[PDB]
Parts: sequence; C-alpha cells; structure tokens
Amino acid sequence: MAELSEEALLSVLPTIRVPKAGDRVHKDECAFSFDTPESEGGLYICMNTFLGFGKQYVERHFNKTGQRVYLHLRRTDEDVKIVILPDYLEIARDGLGGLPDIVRDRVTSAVEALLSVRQVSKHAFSLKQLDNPARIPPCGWKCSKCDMRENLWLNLTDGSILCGRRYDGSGGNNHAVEHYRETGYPLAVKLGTITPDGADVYSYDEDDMVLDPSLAEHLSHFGIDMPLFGPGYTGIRNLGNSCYLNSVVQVLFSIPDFQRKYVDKLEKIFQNAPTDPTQDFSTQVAKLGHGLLSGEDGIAPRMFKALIGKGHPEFSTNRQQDAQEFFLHLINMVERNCRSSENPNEVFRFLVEEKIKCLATEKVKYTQRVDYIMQLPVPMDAALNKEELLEYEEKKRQAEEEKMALPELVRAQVPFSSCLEAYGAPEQVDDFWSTALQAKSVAVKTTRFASFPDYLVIQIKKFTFGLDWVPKKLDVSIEMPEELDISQLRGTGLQPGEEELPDIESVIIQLVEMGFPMDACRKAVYYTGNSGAEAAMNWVMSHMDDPDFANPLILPPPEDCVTTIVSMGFSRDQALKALRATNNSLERAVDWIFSHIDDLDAEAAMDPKVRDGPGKYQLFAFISHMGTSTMCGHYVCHIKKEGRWVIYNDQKVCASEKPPKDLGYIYFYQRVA
Amino acid sequence: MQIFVKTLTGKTITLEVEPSDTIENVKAKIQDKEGIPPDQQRLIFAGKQLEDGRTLSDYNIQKESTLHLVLRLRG
Ligand SMILES: [Zn+2]
Repeated sequence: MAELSEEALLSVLPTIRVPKAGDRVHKDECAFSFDTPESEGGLYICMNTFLGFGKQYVERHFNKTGQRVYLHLRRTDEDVKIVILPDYLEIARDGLGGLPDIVRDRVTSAVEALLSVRQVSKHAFSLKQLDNPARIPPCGWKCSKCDMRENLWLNLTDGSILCGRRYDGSGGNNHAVEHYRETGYPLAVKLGTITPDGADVYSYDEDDMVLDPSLAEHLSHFGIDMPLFGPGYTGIRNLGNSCYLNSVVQVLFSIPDFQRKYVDKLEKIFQNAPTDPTQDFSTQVAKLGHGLLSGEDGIAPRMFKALIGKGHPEFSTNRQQDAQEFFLHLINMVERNCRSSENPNEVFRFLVEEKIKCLATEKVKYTQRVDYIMQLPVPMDAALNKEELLEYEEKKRQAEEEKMALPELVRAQVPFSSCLEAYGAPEQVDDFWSTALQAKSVAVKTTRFASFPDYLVIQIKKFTFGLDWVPKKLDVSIEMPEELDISQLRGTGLQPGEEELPDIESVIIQLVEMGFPMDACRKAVYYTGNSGAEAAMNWVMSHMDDPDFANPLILPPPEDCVTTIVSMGFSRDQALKALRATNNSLERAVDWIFSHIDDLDAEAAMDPKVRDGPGKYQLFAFISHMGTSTMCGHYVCHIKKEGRWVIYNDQKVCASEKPPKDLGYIYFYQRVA
Repeated sequence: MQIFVKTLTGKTITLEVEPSDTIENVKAKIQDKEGIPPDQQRLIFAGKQLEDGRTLSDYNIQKESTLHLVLRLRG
C-alpha cells in the first residue's frame, strides 16, 4: 500500500518557502553541472533554498539536506511539475484538488513566485558628418561627461560618446540626448553592439531604432570597420570580454596536477560542498574542469566567472582584462583554498635567489623569495631589424595621414638569447645604503633560480611607458624556443671567500643648542652609551646625514572572524596574531597569515614547500594577446596536446600547424623527465 | 628600511620605507623618484598583486625585498 502524493506533500509542506524580491532563484543552470531546463532530464529547483540541480545531481541535495520537494522545469516552451523524492512522485500545478485551501494556496503561490521591425532612418542619406573626427577605439569607452562605462552612444555626426537615458532608475545620466537636444545631430550607435553584421542605431529625431544602410561608411569616418572534438577539446562561450579567463582556464586544465585536484577528485569535492554549491570555490572549479575534459557548442562558465570575480574591482565587471593579472588572481585563490591539502600551485611555485653586492667593498647579501611567474625583459636595443622597422613606421604614418590602406605589418625582431641575457645580467643600483661603508653607494643586484619548477611560467614584459605616461604595448617578435635550458641560471648561494654585509637628557639639550637636529642628537647619546657630551658630538658629526633606518631607536577581537581564519587551515593562536596585527580587519588579516606562516613555523621549529628538478624544459602552452593596444585586444591560447599544437579561441578549437610562438604573451614550459 | 623596485625600463631603484607604509604610500614614493603617476602603478611581490589600503607589513615585505612594476595588456 504505497505512499500517496498528498501524504508526501502534506508531510514536507513546511519546507516549501515562497521566494521574495531580494531572492536568487537558480532557475537557469545546475549548481554541479552545466545542466539547464533545456537539458534532457530538465532542472530540479529545491523549493526550500531555490537552488537548481540537473537529473544526475538532485539526489545529492536530497541526501545532504533532507529536501524532498522540487519544482521540475523542462524547456523545449516549458513544462513544469512538482516532484517529491525519493520515489519521484509527480504532482502537476493543477493536481492540488481536494487538499485543504491553505496548502493549495501555499503551493501555487510558491510555484508562481519561482517562475519570475526597424525601418531606415530619414537621416541615413542626408547625414552631415563633421570634419577632423577622433579615432574611436575598439573598447573601454566612457561617457565624455560623467563616468559611466556601459550604455554609451556614439553620435554619428561628431564622434561624441555619451551615456543613455534614465527613467525606473536604470540607464544613463541623459548626457547623449541632451547633446542631441543642443545640436540636432540625429543618429547615434550603441557602442559594443558593433558587429560585422550591423549595430544598434538610434534616431533621436524619429524616437526609434532605425536602419542605416551607410553605417560602414559612417563608422569608417571614425576609423571603425566591421577543427577538434572530444575530451580535452571543449570551447568556451564568450560571456562578453571573457577571452582572458577562457585562455587561462584552458591552460590550467591541461596540467595534470590541476586535473587531479579538481577533476579526478570531483566526487569527493561535490560530497564536501556546502548547501549552496554555486558559491563554493572547489565545486565551481571542478565543474569547469569536468566540462572541459569530458564530452560537451561549448560551455558558458557564468557560474565560475561570477564566483571567482566576486568582490574584485576588475574581474567582477565585464570589461577587458590582462591575462597575467587573472592568472595570479586565480593562483592566489587556489592558494587560499588549499592550505593543508593537495596544492596544485606547487607545480608552478619556485624560489628566487636575489643577490646584492656592495660594489665598493665587494660584500654580499643573499635574500630569497617565492614566485610563480618569471618576468622576461624585452631589450629593444637588441632588435635585429631597426631600419626595416623605421621604414615601416614611416609608411604607416604616411598611410594614416592620407587615410589609405596601412602597409603590411613589421615587428621589431628581438632575439630570445638577448632577453635571457638581460634577465641574468648583473644590474647597477644607485642610492644604496651599504652597512659596510656606512654611506650611500652603488650596488650590483643579480637574480637567479634557487629552484626550478615543474612548469615554468614566463611573462614577456612587452610593455613600457610612452609620452604623457600612456602605456605602450611593445608589439615585438621573440621566437621562444621549443627547448629551454635554463640551468646556467641556477643560484649558488653564499660562498666561502665571500664576506657578508653587516646588518641592524642633559647631553641632548647641549647638542640641539649647537645646531644639530633633535633626531640625530637622540641617536647620538644612545649609540655611544651615555659617555658624555664629547663622544655624542663626535657621533652626530659622523652620522647626522645617515638615513633613519641605519641607526634606529624605537622611542578587542571578534569570534566570527577567528573561526573563519581557522577554517582556512590555521590555529586559533595564529588567527589571533593576524587580527591583532591588522587592526582587526578580516581581509588584511588573511593576507597577513598567508604571508607570515612560513616565518611562524620557523618559530615553532625554534625550541615554503617547492618542487625542485633540472632547469631543462619543453614548450607546452602559451597565451597570446592580440592587437597593438594596451587597452583593448583579444586573447587566445595554444596548447600542445597528443604531440600536436592546438588553438583555443573561445568557442573555436582547432589544430594549428604553424603556432605563432613568437607573438605570445604568457608562456608555459613543462619540465623534461 | 630599504627596498627595491624593478621598473619597466629594467632599472632597479631603492626606496626608503617603513613596514607600516601603505601601498599607495609606496606608489607615491615611486612618483617622487621616478615620475611615474600612482594611477599607472601596479606592484607585484612574490607572485602576488599588492592592493591599496594594505601596508608592506601585511605582505611581510622585509628590508631589501624586490617589488616589480607591471602594465596591463587588456583583452
Ligand atoms: Zn554620462
């Protein structure tokens, strides 16, 4: 005698919450997968938390949470039904007959709450476009008047870029329309809608979206013109300027250590996930990796992008971003979530040996630090085609002024051997305090590897400052080797024979009277050990010009915070220290302990883990920034898989035979066996 | 204390700093020496971006550390 629908429904009624205005209802995509109402099997919406789950995953929420009642959606035109677990009883929206009214009213109230031609412009042919227009860039526009960065109209008469209209509360600061009002210039185009196929053209005059057959030419006025499959060959949908994320993420998941942490171990991860898994780092990263290394038109990683960008000034927006910045951001995010567990960052991490030498005394100091990316200098003076480039720049200057077709592109051809040299070369440093000399002098700084990583990450420093401090991309050609021997670059530490650079009242009134500064005068009595006026006079005379640090004299917490830190994998004592160092600020305290633990462990030892190996590499992958601008561009990556090179351009994944390994930006070198 | 900043020339400079100095302070100390506007500075230490409103002591930046300046290639 089986359990009736009504019985089961009445029994978990209290777990039916009805959503409100300020409520996220995850109705469009599954928490654990990329399943959608459009997937066969549909989407199950927990009617308690409003979270969504595909058919293979609902059972996870059931078991973890107790929730039996789900609103099941299937789009193909949408078909909705209530389903109770574990036996999958179905009740339709109109299956509530005979139940008490107050339950019918609760159930439908909840369900309803969960489910919440252009003509040509009269002015297209008559349009006067003003002379000497500005050169409008491909991205990153702002309203010429306020600050707004979305919703901007380009007026086709004068090149002005101004924000849209307000009403409701959403929109712009009305700058664009007031500009039309003042001028009469009828047409504007919505910046960012400009594809090869058309744009959104608005007519202030006709109060309408309109067509403009001459758009190409009107935009041209402003200098605007309009295969692999299977596991490990997934494309990533553009989410609007997400190419940088796509490119990084594609390389990460080609690296076995990241595969083992987040993809091989996804079951364990899904199991250990909290109630809302959409908000869980490990889950989201795992979900992304799985969707790339199995079978799946590509994937749209909205959920991941939303989470790893949360609270970030750049990665929470939808504008164009730097690949290295994203990479380090995700790396440090992995670091935060992998303290005392499997840490895939270990594959990148290495030790830099920094050496100072006081040139005058020949005395040395060796310092040491962790890093993830080696920054490769690009010494322009090494360019092999200085003159071939100067004829190019002349021809381009000429072609711009005449508004003709630009010449075929030429880049400064810089040897890699030169970059590597520049990395290694000893470097002169001025205004250096030598504790040996006790005088400002000049040091010789050198950088070496105290450790070579399993995968070496290289950033080509292909940028510099131009005039008026505008950043210039160095559009340069550097053939990065398929084979890298970086062993000559291993640090050797302090050596025998090498000497180390050293480190660390009635008198005061009499000296300040004489004309010596109070600060020097204080340090004088202290460092002569109170031996009377004479000895202190002698000291200020030697040492008054010294920098402060050369002769220094030093002259309640919350429990919700503590537990948050300890949950990241630290002790209570460690958490307290961090907060007490960071004036009780959570974010800073977290920065504190991570940067301080390695030192705190050495006080524990008083009573950072890196993988070493040969510095002998093979090119594995590179991320390429395309364009001439610092401010706009497109990112793609090339990855060597199964012996053969592959380009991943957002949605498009193709075998490439001729990888442009000389135009890349961030390079990934895998260590040889 | 003394620290080092590698600039985008290649040139390494020294700065007089205290552990309690903010990043924007260090940024300002860079303008003072090099002329580089603080709004154009992005500083990297030990594989980590340094954010405004944090001190050098939050990152455990000690005497004679090397910080690196970088620029964005937006795309
Ligand atoms: Zn505006």
